[PDB]
Amino acid sequence: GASEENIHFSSCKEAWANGYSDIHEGEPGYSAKLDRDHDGVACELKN
Ligand SMILES: [Ca+2]
Repeated sequence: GASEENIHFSSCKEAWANGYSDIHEGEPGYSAKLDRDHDGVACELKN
């Protein structure tokens, strides 16, 4: 179970290198701490 555990990425560039894209609520990086525009998605890859 991939629960959130105080995860902190320096940038979405490092998140994408681990396959972390289209992050939803309750996943690591959904917060304003990752998504500069805080639009309720993180490291989005929807074309
Ligand atoms: Ca965004």
